[PDB]
Amino acid sequence: KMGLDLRVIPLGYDVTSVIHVVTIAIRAALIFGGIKGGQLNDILKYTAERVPAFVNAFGPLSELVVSAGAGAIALGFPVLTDQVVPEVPTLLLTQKDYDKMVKTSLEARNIKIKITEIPIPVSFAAAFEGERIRKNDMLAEFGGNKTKAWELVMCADQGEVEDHKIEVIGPDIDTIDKAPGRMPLGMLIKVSGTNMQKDFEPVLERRLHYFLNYIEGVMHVGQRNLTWVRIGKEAFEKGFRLKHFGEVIYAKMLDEFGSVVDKCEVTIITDPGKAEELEGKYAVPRYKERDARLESLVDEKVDTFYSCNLCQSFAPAHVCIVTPERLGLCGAVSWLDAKATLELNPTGPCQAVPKEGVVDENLGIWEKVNETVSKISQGAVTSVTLYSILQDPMTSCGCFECITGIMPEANGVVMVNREFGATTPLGMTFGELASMTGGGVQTPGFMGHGRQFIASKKFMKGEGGLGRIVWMPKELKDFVAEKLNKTAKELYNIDNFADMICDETIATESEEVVKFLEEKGHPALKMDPIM
Amino acid sequence: GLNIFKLTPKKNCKDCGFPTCLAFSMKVAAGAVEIGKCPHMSDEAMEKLAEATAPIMKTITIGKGDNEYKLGGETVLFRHEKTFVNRNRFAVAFSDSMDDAEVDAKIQHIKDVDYVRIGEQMKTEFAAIKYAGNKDKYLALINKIKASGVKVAYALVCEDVAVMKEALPLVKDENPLVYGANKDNFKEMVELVKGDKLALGVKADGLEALYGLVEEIQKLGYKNLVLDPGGKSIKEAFENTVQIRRINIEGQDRTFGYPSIIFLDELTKADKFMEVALSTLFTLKYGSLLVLSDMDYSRALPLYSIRQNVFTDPQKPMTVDLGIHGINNPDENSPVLCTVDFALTYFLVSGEVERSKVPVWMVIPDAGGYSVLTSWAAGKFTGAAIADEIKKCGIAEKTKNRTLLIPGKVAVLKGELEELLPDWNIVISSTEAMFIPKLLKE
Amino acid sequence: KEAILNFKNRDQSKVMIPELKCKAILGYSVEEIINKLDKVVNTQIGPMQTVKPLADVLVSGVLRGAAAVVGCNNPKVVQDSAHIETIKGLIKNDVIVVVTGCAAQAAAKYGLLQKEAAEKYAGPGL
Amino acid sequence: FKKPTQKFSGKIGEVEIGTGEKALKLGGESVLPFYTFDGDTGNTPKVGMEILDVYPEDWIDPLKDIYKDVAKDPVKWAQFVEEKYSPDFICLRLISADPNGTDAAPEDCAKTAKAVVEAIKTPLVVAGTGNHEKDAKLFEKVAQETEGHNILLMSAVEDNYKSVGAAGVMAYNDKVVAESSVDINLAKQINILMNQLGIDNTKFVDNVGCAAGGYGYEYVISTLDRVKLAALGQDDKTLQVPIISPVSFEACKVKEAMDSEEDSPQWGSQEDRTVSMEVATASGVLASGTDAVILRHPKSVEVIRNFIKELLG
Ligand code: B12
Ligand code: SF4
Ligand code: SF4
Ligand code: NI
Ligand code: NI
Repeated sequence: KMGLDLRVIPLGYDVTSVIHVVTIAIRAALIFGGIKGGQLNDILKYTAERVPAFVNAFGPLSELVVSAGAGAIALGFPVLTDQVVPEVPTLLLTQKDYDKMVKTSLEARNIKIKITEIPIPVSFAAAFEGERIRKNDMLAEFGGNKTKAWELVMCADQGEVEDHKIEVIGPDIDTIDKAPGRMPLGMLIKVSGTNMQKDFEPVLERRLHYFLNYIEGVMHVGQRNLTWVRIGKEAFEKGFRLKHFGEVIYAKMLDEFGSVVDKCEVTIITDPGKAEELEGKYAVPRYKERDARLESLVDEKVDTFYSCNLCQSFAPAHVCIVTPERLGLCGAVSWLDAKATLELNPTGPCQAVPKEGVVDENLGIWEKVNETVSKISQGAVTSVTLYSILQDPMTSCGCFECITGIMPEANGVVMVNREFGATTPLGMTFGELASMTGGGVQTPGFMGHGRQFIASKKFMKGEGGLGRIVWMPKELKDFVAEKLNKTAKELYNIDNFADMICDETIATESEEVVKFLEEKGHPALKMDPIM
Repeated sequence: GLNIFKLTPKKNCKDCGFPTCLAFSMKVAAGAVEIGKCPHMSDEAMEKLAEATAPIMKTITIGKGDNEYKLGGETVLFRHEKTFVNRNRFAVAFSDSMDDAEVDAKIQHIKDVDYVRIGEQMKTEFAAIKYAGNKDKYLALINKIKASGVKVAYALVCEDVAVMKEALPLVKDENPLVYGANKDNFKEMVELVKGDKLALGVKADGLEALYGLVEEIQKLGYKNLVLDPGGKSIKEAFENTVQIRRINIEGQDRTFGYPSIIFLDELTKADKFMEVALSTLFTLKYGSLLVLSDMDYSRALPLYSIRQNVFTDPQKPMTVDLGIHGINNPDENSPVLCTVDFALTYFLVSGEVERSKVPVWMVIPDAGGYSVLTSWAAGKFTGAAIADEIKKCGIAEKTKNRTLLIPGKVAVLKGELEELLPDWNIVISSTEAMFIPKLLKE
Repeated sequence: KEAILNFKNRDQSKVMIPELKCKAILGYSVEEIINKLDKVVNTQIGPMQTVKPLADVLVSGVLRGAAAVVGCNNPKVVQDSAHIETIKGLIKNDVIVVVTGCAAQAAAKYGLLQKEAAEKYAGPGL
Repeated sequence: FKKPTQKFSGKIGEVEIGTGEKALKLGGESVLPFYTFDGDTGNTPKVGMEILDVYPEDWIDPLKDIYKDVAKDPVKWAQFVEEKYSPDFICLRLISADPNGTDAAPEDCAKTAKAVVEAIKTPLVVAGTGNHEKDAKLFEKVAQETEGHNILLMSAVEDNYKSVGAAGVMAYNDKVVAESSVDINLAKQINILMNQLGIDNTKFVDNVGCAAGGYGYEYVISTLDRVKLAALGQDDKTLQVPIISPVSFEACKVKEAMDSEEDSPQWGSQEDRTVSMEVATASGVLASGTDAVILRHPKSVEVIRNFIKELLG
């Protein structure tokens, strides 16, 4: 059925009639691109980037047809044919298989078709998130203490993934005795793309938690091999099977992550043997390598930090600089998270900050960092220091959980947490410290940060290191003690550095804390004066 | 504020009342407390920090206990930069060349236009009594206003020193504003206001003449000043006000570091809507004390609403108290309505509920001081928070009613709540707040 | 360890290191070249992991040919002059150049072993 | 004293709306609003009046008395408003296309917009509903039908920013409003998205949000201050487009404005409260850096025009 509304337009029986669609691309540059006539290079650049046209030349090709195809190539339109031709990669391609010509052309022109609906019987929507189904409603249960279940998103070469390939290994939920039963669940999502890299694998994986939760009748909580999934009996009635897991995952992966994901393959494994074999072969090595990469990343290896300005809605001058060792002070934005956000969401909160114009690497001063901070904060903050608390410190917004303040009598710094409602050696409570520190104002001697920055190598590197930590609430100390002791052992100190740090149980007062520190041989009493 | 800590004796004797010397350093750095509260301060550093802590703009206090208002004390030209400290005040203008009917009408308007909006009492703050030529009528008007019973501060506008000497003792004990200093009578005005530390109003033609007059007054030793930016037209008055504020703030000049008084009734020729427009303008543009011809609800509602909005602290917005709010004297059996900590949200919701006259208990969780969806999209408003607050608040005081209404604009929160509150009947009510009174009625 | 211990005998007054260094990209084994060529292979056509894209560009005439530049320096020739001139001429004529040895190092010093060099020296097809 | 003479490196761009001698220009200022002492304000702020396609049942009784004989017909309503009050522009709000209320096909609203635009000489602003999905199709149809008059399309939010951008600026040579919600960074994002699409700063204006006085007004004020300071002080090229604020959309629906005198006897005249709310909101946003305002009551239009004339001249 041919028509303009049917999007099937016959131009003419002569080869020269192909110019009538060429002028469509040409006038698209003239009308929508706003390019004046005579700017041929700009028009050719426009049609190559903006007009997703391609040529399918069928049947024997005369010299005139080939020369007209060279015109299509001149406009950036790849030419596909079923004839033997002198192929040019990405420009002139031979595809004899008529069953694959459409798919070949879409790949050659980088055309993606949006799957409007997910082919599932059960309703899919965001409003169905958090609707817990009880034991009475439940049919199937995966993971937890009942059995072993795992999920993994891995990047693979395009050859190893097949587009829209949803397969199930082992029995389905239809073989269940109709009683609530236990069976292992292995979810394996292979994703391939030109812009996809390994550092983006965790991010997509997190979205899996939401993608399964938007289906009514199924709930997913947990991560990696701690997968914990429940499927209700009503899903069993409506016609929900394990293949719809793959259908939903594929649809949402191609929708949300179309920028970096070109091909997606979802595999559901139910066999006791195959699930464990694939978890051992694929899941655990990638979990270990992700943990190792998170552990081993330092500011020296990278050459690009990331600026985040998400919290400028309530702290107009606040700019967060995220390094491998300095997390976003909200505690939820990391260096890898910022890189993934910049790749997936350009013109978003996270932007690249090149490491150029190094001024003081001990203190953490770069000319490019100062330039970016001045630009993003709209000139409110001009010069910043990444690793020092007293000299041109970073600002704080108000999402932070921990506040580090300076205690000069102890020649160190105390730390307060949001959940700690009592007083500190410093006097101010967390609320007064929060009012003094947050809001995007550079306040020397005070800073806001998360729990992970405490055990960092760059924590107060400009003032000596984390040896300045002289007071900390007992819960915070118990949470951080392992990594704090590791970093202090690397610094210059016996491993049990947590015990020398005072807490609210021992003493919350100036002279008492000072006496405990000096009787305990705290390193902060043997350093240079902090101010 | 860590710089002043070095000048401090660094001996946490807690004589100042602040827990540590660093606590005192940070308290006086914010400008909340002056530097003189340290008894052990070294004299040289004491003077140094008396000069250093000196605010760029002086704060003038006018009135007694129930009519005490603070003017000035600002630090930035835009509220998003740091904040706006002291809200502007409104005066109603009376003149001795007025009929007794008009004076009585204005007094009745001052008494009638008085309400409470989000915990702040909106009412006329000042009576600006102007001298129009007759001493006896001026004194009679002052006595009539005093005896009428209006709870307002007093601003006596009289450039005649002879009249002012007799008029001042009528309202001297109430800490008034004495406006009328000129280039020739400022000596006598300073002598009049110097004994009781009364605020003195300074006026001159042009900004340069005003600057010279303020310098002449300051050389006499008086600093309790309220400036009149002047201007024969609206454009010139706006220019003078903006220039005074920017000279004080951007130029770091203490000569113009004083609140301004703007007579909008004279600029607008008693035009009500032009008064509203200029009052909003000078609320946003450095007008400390705005004088208006009259006061009614058409003036009061938008002006007071906007003034309440503008002078909120950007870092700490208005938040209602956590707990269980009783509306329409709820008994044991009364429906329970849950809503966020945001003051505007609670204001609207409780206005709808109180108008419904149905006894409805109200529960406020800790949503971070954000609207329902702003907090929800930020994730601070979930079903877990509602369950936690319902369990802890103490709803057990009143029982036999399990229908709980939840903000309708967030409906995705439903599924969790029924699991977290099995006995409670969780209802996701209508989105719009105008549906609330009918739903409570039915 | 012998080399490291000799650092104590350094005479820093006799040291002069010219501030002239150049970024280079290398590592193009046949396997690496095939991996790079896999990008311009249409997945629906293939095959993968062959030299077929290179053969295609050579046969179509987009690339006129491939030339290997190898060899040493020689005091008889202005050092690195012939290497650089030959390489620039070849790539300007849409001849892709593979380099080894001291010629490759002359190209590295000059700055030809850079992606940017493609738009600075190469002809249209290359 | 030294006169404060801080200079700005930025300048707000100018956008032209309408055709003929009634066409209005927005932007061009190099200083803060009404700061004629600091420098030059490129164009005077413009005041527009709001009309609907359907009869305004929810409006206050005095407004229905003002338009008792013309409110039935949008064409007659627009001609009456132009002949009686002569605003800088007319905002035709297509509320009959709102999916939550009465729902209409985009063809009917486009026909109404064409009928209105071919009967008036003043610039026309066509505003849709709050639904993005409906807005995309509605604005495509409206821009196709009302071609050749350089109308302004409101609420080109991010979700449909392409569609309203393509059917508007690109195809039929109209202007558009990039709409964000009380955020300077979201305004920057929508401006950058419009620029990357192929739409210049001379082809759209910004709506950084609008609210009535007392209901989140400080957020609008702070957003206006921040965008103005960034555009002028920082020479931020992505924020140098003029700003339009629809005041009557929010200021006229609040309890203070819409309560009748019988509903609140102590408050007084309903018309006076409506005009006062409109005037206060418009005055505040004009002082904070808006370039055009949409007002409903003609008395508010007159008061705001006199306010602008007094401040600028
Ligand atoms: C002002 C504003 C801000 C300000 C102030 C927020 C505040 N503290 O109130 C700030 C900058 C903080 C802000 C931030 C964000 N905002 Co905001 N915000 C707004 C805005 C403009 C108005 C909100 C408001 O003032 N509401 C007033 C109160 C009274 O409304 P309310 O609480 O919803 O109450 C209504 C109903 O809920 C009902 N009601 C209330 N309680 C109850 C209870 C019951 C039982 C019932 C039946 C009814 C009911 O009564 C009221 C009706 O009159 C809206 C746009 C809009 N026009 O709605 C965007 C908006 C809500 N923001 C939004 C978002 C997403 C955000 C952010 C999360 C991200 C961003 N920048 O957009 C951030 C979060 C910051 C943070 N850390 O929390 C979105 C929400 C979208 C969504 N569906 O998730 C909007 C719609 C903007 C948009 N881009 O479209 N925001
Ligand atoms: S605290 Fe976190 S969310 Fe806020 S700006 Fe920094 S990285 Fe972004
Ligand atoms: S009174 Fe002075 S010396 Fe004593 S604790 Fe307070 S600030 Fe320190
Ligand atoms: Ni933050
Ligand atoms: Ni924060």
